[PDB]
Amino acid sequence: LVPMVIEQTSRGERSFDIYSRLLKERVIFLTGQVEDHMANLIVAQMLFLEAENPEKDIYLYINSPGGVITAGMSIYDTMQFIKPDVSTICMGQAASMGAFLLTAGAKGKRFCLPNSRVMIHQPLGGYQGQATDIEIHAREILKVKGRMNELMALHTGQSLEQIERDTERDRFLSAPEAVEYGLVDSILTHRN
Amino acid sequence: LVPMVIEQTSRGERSFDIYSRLLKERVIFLTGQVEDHMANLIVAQMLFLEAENPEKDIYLYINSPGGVITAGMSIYDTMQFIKPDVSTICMGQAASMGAFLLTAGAKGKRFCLPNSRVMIHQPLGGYQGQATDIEIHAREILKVKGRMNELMALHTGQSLEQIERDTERDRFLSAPEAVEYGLVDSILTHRN
Amino acid sequence: XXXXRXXX
Amino acid sequence: PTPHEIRNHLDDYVIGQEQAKKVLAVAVYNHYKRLRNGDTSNGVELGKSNILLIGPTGSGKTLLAETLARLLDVPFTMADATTLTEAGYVGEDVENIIQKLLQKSDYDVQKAQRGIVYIDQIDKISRKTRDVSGEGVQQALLKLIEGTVAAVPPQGGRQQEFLQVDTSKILFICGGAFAGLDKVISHRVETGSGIGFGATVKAKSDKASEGELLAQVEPEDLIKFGLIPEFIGRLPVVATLNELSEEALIQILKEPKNALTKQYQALFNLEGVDLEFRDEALDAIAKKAMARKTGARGLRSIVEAALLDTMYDLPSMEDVEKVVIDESVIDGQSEPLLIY
Amino acid sequence: LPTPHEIRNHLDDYVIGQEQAKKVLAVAVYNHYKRLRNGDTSNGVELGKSNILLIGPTGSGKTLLAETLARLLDVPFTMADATTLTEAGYVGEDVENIIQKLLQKSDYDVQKAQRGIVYIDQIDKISRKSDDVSGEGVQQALLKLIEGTVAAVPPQGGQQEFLQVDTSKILFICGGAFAGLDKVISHRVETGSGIGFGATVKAKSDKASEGELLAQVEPEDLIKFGLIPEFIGRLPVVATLNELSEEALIQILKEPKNALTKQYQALFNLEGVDLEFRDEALDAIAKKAMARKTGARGLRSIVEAALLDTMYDLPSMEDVEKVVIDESVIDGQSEPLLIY
Ligand SMILES: Nc1ncnc2c1ncn2[C@@H]1O[C@H](COP(=O)(O)OP(=O)(O)OP(O)(O)=S)[C@@H](O)[C@H]1O
Ligand SMILES: Nc1ncnc2c1ncn2[C@@H]1O[C@H](COP(=O)(O)OP(=O)(O)O)[C@@H](O)[C@H]1O
Repeated sequence: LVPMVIEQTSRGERSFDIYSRLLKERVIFLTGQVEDHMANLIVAQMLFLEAENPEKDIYLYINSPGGVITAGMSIYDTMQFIKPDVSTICMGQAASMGAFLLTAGAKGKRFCLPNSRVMIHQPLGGYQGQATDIEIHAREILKVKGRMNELMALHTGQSLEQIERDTERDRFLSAPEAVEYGLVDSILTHRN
Repeated sequence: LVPMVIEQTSRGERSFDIYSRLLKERVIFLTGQVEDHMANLIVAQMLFLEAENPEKDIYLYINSPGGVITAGMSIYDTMQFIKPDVSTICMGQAASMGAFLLTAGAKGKRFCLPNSRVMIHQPLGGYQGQATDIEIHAREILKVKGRMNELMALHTGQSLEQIERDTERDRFLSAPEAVEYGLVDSILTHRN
Repeated sequence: XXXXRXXX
Repeated sequence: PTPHEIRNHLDDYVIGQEQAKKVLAVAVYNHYKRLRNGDTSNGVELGKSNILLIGPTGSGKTLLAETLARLLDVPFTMADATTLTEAGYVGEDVENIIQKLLQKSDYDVQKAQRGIVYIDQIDKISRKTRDVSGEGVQQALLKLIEGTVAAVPPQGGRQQEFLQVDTSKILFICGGAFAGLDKVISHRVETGSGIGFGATVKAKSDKASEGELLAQVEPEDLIKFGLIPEFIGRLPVVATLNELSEEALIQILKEPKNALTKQYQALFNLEGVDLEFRDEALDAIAKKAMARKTGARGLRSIVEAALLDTMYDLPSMEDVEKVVIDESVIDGQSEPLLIY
Repeated sequence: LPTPHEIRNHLDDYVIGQEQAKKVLAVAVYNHYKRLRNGDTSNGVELGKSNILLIGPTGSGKTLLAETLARLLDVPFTMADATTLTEAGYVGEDVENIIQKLLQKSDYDVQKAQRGIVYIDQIDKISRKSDDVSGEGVQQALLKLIEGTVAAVPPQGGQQEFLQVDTSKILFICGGAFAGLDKVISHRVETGSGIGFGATVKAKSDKASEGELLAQVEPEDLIKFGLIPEFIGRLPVVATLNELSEEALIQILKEPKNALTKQYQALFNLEGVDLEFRDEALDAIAKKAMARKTGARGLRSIVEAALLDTMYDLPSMEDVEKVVIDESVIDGQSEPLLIY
């Protein structure tokens, strides 16, 4: 169930769902696992806000345990293509792909909650078949791992060698450490 | 099914669901297990009420057997970030995570029903894999347990040493004991 | 003198 | 005429509006600067300098106009539009105002054209069997401002002779408290409010107060109220007056000779009893006055409401040489102390 | 008597940046008055009238073109607003008021008010809402009015009689701004875009002028906006202002003889003091004007607020022959330089 709200306007009264009201203010919600359907829905939201106003900052709240890589990369390329600065905020948790979209936000407009947690690891996969086919899928996932580390260094500012060592296994980063790591800019403790 | 109600206003008659009607009065319902979808919905409700009025108290009724920790911490940080005082009430039961959001309410505006029950225990988890990976996930859940005890002491006023001993195993606390324990402020027996 | 102006 | 001296004299009778006094000195000086040696310029269509006052109730609009008339040498008029019925109806007509101006100037056309005009309660003429005091008054006044020569019978008419006194040279000061003029300005300036974390949320009242809201007004906002755009076009100048200040309330009761404290003092001096008001009681009164949102006009309520018991019991009381009013008296919890 | 080339120069003197609009109004008003001089003495009888419909941004000088025209033409002019207008008998307004307004210029017109001009503002506000006393209904009443008719009008308000005045001869100029009309015409003529990846985004909000698209406007697009085609058929002439420009604003204060910069220059000429306005100060005013989304209308607020201190102190100050204004002064961080 979704609660309905009333937006008082000069023309009259209108009824909106809680998710649609925030969309009017250039706010998008990323909840649950990242899949092809959920990822394709957020892309349409960004384009809609671009046409309404290309000079206003967009805010993306992320609370997700991660998911498919290909579904997440469609969002990353979209944020970089459009002119507006996509601000990112981490609520609850940010897994491997959730962390990549978090750091991919506009520089200086990235925040993490005081008790939020980020986790990063290497891509996961698998295949069953002939040895010739296993070699093909192995080379492909290796390129993605290298590509995902290259982009992570670009936004975080760290070196590619550091990302390779830190992403070999699961690595949890508290909210203060994320700032020191270049992943985010500040923490939104209180409203000033 | 959700019953529909009519809110008599000067402009005209409007039809609302029972949950949406209470939302207009700064009332949010926390029902069932705490997950990423249910938690992300309540956050949007709090932000909507902040914009409508930042000086009016919010009331949060909690009836939940607990759930995911990361989903619950997103709600806790939100209550502390916003300026309005989030009043909390315990109806039926308040588990480990439900109790943390209960005590996290504004001091002096926390209540528990005469027959309500609170339960607190340590974080639950598990992992399957190499020994190197088990050590990583073990250190992470240990930090959360330590972090959850530090915040529990901050709002309850007890010492960190006391919370560690009381949270080693499941501990049920009746409504009268919760007041003596600093978890809540009073009991709403009757309407005066 | 007196104007009775009303609209439905 | 000196802007530095006209402001010094107005400071004696008016307090709390420093910006508005600067505006009037410039517009008033520019009005006469054109009449004496103006309209001999290389560039044509020199804009007529006018004044448009806007402020809340009890903001001293009437006092500013009055203080100007006494200071100024030429004559001055106070002609409200409350009863201004157009087309020569039973109530009144706009022509009488021209007539009253001559009475102040003693039928001096050379001296009357250099006069000043002020109108109060201009909100009441806002456009809404027939309407007499509605939009019709704007039409008659509009000709008076844009510029036109009218016909006034000297001495009322013994012949049918009229005086063709110019009007473009006479100044006009349209001023009156506009009720509801804050919600319209609020819509434009507010521009909505954000809902997310980074966006700032407005409080109950931060910039929605009367002060600092009229300075950013624009001519298009007044059109929605009911006024005609052509009428506002002829008055590019605007004067925004602050509601009040806490310090000014303390000065109004002490420096002016007509202060309320001095009024009640003489009321008891005839009875053979003294009166006193300590400074701790004055500042307490100012806090209660601003809460009423009525101005200096609503100040007598706080005084008589406190001295009700003090005045009713007084006659029966004997040996009360002097009465002292403590800060507690304003609260009402403790009665005023009596001096024997 | 005038010609399109002669009136073009006069219009150019007071208006700039609108070249196509000058030729439209010139030939329209030229042929309109030609029909009045010749009447119907020629073989042709009942010469039809050609109405004018202006569409452009806000504060783009639409009203100035009609006001400056009345000065040179010398015919009576009125500035009516259609926002208050209501559908035949409601609380807000009735169309009858517009007819008297034109007569109000001279208050006595038999064969003189027929040749007058009328202007209307905010025509888009009465667009037919498709979800009425605000929508379509209002347009139906104006059809017969524009087509020409006679309305009873008490001259001066008073006789037991009313005067008949024709309105076929009277030309109408419906001015207004049609916001959002770019999206309707863009999908129809240039391209369907703004939301897709390959589709062009609205990046050129201020980099490029929307005007060029408005030039390709047709009556069919106006139907989707909400107007009635029957209403647009009565107004075959179309005028399209393109935009307002930052450099134009600098020219608006220098090229027109009635520029605000020149008024202050003439004010101090009789005083025996020189005035100056550097180019580095005018460009800053353009940024503040566009920032408030008001155009040239919100210009005096920036000028009068800056020169309030200088004008107030200029009479007091002596041995000052020149005044210099800098860009910093417009921001408010600096004080203008004074030369003795
Ligand atoms: N600026 C002021 N300085 C001192 N006393 C003031 C001032 N304004 C008002 N008062 C006091 O309040 C009384 C009434 O002031 P008014 O100027 O008549 O109020 P007002 O707002 O002009 O009335 P309206 O709205 O025009 S009918 C004066 O006689 C003074 O005693
Ligand atoms: N070319 C120009 N030269 C001087 N002033 C101009 C020019 N264009 C517009 N203005 C200013 O714009 C104002 C009129 O705006 P207007 O045309 O009524 O707006 P709208 O087009 O919305 O009706 C006038 O006060 C005038 O000074």
